[PDB]
Amino acid sequence: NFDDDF
Amino acid sequence: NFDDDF
Amino acid sequence: TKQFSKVVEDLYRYVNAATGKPAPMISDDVYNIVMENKDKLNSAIVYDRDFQYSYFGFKTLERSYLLRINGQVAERPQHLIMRVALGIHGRDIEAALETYNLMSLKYFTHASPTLFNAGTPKPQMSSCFLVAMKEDSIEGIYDTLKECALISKTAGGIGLHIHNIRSTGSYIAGTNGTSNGLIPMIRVFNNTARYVAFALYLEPWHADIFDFIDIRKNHGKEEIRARDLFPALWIPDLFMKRVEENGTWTLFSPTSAPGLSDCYGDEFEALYTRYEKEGRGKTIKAQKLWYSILEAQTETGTPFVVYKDACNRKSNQKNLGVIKSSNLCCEIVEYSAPDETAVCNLASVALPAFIETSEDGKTSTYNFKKLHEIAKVVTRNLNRVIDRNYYPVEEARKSNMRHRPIALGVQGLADTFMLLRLPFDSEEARLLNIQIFETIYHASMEASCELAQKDGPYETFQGSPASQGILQFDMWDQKPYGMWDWDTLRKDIMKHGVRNSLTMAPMPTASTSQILGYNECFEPVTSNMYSFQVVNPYLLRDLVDLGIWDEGMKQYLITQNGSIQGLPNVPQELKDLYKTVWEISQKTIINMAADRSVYIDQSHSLNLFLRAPTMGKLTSMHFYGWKKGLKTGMYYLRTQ
Amino acid sequence: TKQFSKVVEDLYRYVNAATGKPAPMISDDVYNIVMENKDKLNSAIVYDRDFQYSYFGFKTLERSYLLRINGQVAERPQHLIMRVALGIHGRDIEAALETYNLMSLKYFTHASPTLFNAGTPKPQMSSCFLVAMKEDSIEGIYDTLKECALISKTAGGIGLHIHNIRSTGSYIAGTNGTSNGLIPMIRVFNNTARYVAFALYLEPWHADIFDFIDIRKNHGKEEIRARDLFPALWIPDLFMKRVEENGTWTLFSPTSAPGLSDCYGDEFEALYTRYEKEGRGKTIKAQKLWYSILEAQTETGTPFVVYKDACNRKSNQKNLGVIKSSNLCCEIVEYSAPDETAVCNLASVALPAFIETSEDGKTSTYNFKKLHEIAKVVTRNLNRVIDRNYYPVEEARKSNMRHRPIALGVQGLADTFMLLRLPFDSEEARLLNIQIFETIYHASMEASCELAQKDGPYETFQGSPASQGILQFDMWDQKPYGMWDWDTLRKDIMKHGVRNSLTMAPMPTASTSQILGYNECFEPVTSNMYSFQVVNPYLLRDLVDLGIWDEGMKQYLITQNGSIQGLPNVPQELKDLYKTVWEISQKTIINMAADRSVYIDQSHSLNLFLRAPTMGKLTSMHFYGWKKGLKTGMYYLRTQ
Repeated sequence: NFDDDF
Repeated sequence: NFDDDF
Repeated sequence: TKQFSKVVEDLYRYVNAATGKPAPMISDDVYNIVMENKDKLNSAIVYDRDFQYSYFGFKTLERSYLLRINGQVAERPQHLIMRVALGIHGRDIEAALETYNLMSLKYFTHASPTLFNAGTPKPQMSSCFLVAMKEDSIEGIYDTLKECALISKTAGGIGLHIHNIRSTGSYIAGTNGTSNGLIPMIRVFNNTARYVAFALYLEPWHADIFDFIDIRKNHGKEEIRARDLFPALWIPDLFMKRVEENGTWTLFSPTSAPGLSDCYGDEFEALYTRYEKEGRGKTIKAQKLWYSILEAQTETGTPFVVYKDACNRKSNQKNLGVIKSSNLCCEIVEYSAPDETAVCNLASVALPAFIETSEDGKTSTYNFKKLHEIAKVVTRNLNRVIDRNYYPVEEARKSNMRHRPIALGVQGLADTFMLLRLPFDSEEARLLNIQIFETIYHASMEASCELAQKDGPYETFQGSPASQGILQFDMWDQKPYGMWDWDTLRKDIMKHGVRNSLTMAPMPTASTSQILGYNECFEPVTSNMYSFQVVNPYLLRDLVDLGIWDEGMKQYLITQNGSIQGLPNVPQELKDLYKTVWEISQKTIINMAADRSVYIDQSHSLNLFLRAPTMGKLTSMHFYGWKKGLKTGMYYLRTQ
Repeated sequence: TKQFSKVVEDLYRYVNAATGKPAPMISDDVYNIVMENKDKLNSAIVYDRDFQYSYFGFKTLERSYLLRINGQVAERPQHLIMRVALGIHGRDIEAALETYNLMSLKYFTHASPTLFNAGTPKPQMSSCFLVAMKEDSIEGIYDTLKECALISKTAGGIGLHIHNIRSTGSYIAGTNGTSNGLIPMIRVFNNTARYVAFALYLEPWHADIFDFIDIRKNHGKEEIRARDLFPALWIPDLFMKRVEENGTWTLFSPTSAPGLSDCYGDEFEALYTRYEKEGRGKTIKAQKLWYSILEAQTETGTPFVVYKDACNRKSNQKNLGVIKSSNLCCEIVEYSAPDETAVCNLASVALPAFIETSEDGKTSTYNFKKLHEIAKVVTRNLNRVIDRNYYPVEEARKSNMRHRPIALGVQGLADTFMLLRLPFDSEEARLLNIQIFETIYHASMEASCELAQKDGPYETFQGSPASQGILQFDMWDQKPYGMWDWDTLRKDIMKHGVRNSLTMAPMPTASTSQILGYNECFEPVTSNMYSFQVVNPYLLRDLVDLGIWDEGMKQYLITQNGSIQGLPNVPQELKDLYKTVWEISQKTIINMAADRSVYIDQSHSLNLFLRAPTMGKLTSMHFYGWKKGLKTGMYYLRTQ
């Protein structure tokens, strides 16, 4: 679920 | 090779 | 529900609940017939005849043959029988009534697929198919594969011949790539089998032969195997000669050596020989292949052995062209081609039903008149089946309509011998074998001739051995035994024809001899104990009659294989009468097979049993069969 | 032998010695042309241009592209090029002469199969095929399988969609048997692949989906796997929504829920929704499937993700019907049906060839005029290829002749950026990306319009987005960047048509970018060290220029992945310019992909790279792509 650090 | 006792 | 027409209503009206689709389990055709004749049909059934099957015989019907509705059994056994009678006979109510009675009375039965499907909407009543590989090309190979898939969809065995597929390393147009051969293509048919049994037919001069005979080996080095396929060798005489002369044998790829599988006997030997001299293949010692065969058979019971030249030289279908294979059980020998897939239409006569204990005490006779009679009935049935069958692929339809081959067989040979107190190796057994098969062949030929008078000869009659008055035993250069009048038969045949190109091919009987309570077809008993656990009922009756059925038996018998030799307290006559197949010389087996074969149109499934198997004993056993002129030298080898 | 016509004589006259078959390696057609023009053809070749390939670049030609005679190399590289020029251009000598020069000068190349087969007798110049499964039936399934086998015979990838095949347990007419599903049928295609790569396309509402996404799993419980097949998901928007709303998702069998794969967007959502309400399938939590996807991608890099609605809503082929899959590399989005197998006609422009260092010292520019120019040439080539191609199956012929889709691409994006000293994440790179793709799209469309004037529009033009003057970026609701004059183009298009239904689909470049010495298409560098062992030549040049190319580098670099960040002695500008793809935010990657996509007719192979992969980071990465409107959300996931 949604970790925007990519 | 050829044993006739069967 | 306890009434045939009501049972038919139910099966007919059935709806698959889990889906809302109407799923009729009777055809329209047979539905209407039952309806238009409900009274006659309903009151003909004798329900008393249900307790004529053994415990484990009746439970084979229930387990798998009687139609079911919601996992619950919808058919009584007589309904099954009556269903089959109708499915076979259609509007011919008198014929159906006759078939019903004789089956219910256990005179004969029909193959499993007939039992399953007769009367139902896509009635695939035929027991197996022999397929030609259509062409040595991706198109050809995938067209065949499709066809097997379509066939293997309504179950029933397949016998596939692949002599024409090129071998590993063979050249391919427009590419640097070399061919990978048979094994990887076998692998494709394996996977198709598993996705939807298979026998594969190969001539032993094929360059992939060493790998092909090892198809069923246990030490499987992953990629080079392929299981629940059965390899069968289509052996030409030349091979057997090279092996016995200890000479050479050449492997070819069919593209470097074309035509080999399209001639037999001397034409094949010249063509083959000319190919050897021209340096087209790779020569090895005949016996290196021989030894690998024997090695494979000793461990896996395969490949089977069916003699190509015997088959072709003595086939009433020889006007068709060359026959390239047998079937999965090694009994059918029928022509096949890219556009003709041969079909096996099978039924078996119950041999023991014809024993009669007459005006006296202990005299038994054999009613050969009733035998002849019933085999006429079954011949008529198998004709109807041809016409009323559902053909899963067009090729099958073409083959059956064109040559109309029929395949009669037997069951309860061993039982007959025993009930008549005849050792399997007695001279009396030898004589009964001959007469039984003489009368079946004579009957089916007579009945088939009658049909030719009504409906005409099969399309392909003119030009055939039969048309020239050459019958099967003639092609064996033998006089018939002479119980029946063959002159008159042959004279009528030459005049009117026969409806069926072929008629006899005693097969494996498996579950259809189980239901009726009899032994595997024409082999003897493998044991006097099957498994639960029940003893050969004839042996049983005799041990009671002597009081010795004390526990020093039921126990002994099981921990002895079910053998009675060297029991201390049993008369020698019983010993001689209840030999296990392991205790009968395979030499007698083969002799009796050779005797009956002059009356077999097609071939028969000749299982072979060896006790202390050596490579030498096997070799003598193959050559013995070979020189006896057998078409099928061996179905499975059971050993140990 | 050191002369083109002599080399042609040889390849043409070649005979397979081991067999005695004449094995011409040039077509008649191209033979005659070379002969009728030997002088012009022979003296046009500049053999100086052979030492313009790197060591390992030239050795990729030799290893596998240059035609050979007896395992010995028959073609010099220019012969190859000249051969291809002719194979493409036939009697058009001026055209061929132009193609020769530009390829030899490394402006563009053609896909591998073109390089292999152009000029030769069965010239299969096309890079891949997209196949429709013909029907949910044994006939249908075996007809398709045959077709793949025929296709997979002249190599080239296959993209197969199987949304219409029923799932495990589904009902089958005339039998008690229940269906076994996709997995066992996949298994059949696996075995056919191995016998003669495959991508399989499935919509995630298919009931066999959990097993299907696990096709490439390592813990293989024998029978339920199937390898060198690649699973690809054909994802509708509804799926992504349910996943982000944490709602439900229903699995159907296409027989209980027909039509799903024959509509997209709102029509699909209504049909789907109506099927949920009607209780036709089995509801689960959207995220149970989502989690299984991510799990499968983390371990195996698959299934790929291609967004169905993005693809269909923004395709100039939407007048054809609904598009059911992409291709093996996720770049082609073209219509396919039982009787139309879509074909990929591929070539790539060499981006770095257009850099120019002008009247000065350190100024570089980008020649967008020459770019436009060359892309017009490659557009013309790919048209010829359509006409002159050998079609392995009729379906492919029908598809290509009818809609004429073309597939232009690129290579040396990363190189271009670096030579122009632009970090992959610079605003200048962002701008060059856009302009490069604007000019390629504009060029191919212009050239394709010219062709429509000469030869007419493709049969299927009337009724298409292009025919209504709706071009690709319009379907993205964006204004073009405006380097080229789109009004005039669009006005001409509406007047005359274009010859090609589609034109752009930047693909994987593998061995054709290797030969030319450039980096994988449009991804950045994976390392500054490939492997032997050689360092990124631009990074190399800069480390020499600073003297620091001391051994505290060649060694360091290899035991650091080929990364330069946190080297102690290297300027920050070099750091920024030579980031590894592991060091570029996948966020920039996706943005640049979204930028260029409004100029891509079809799609592009968007590989994705994650460093410390969590299920959450992947999820953000899929949704980010998804909301950016990408057709291809992910080709492979490379990880760790």
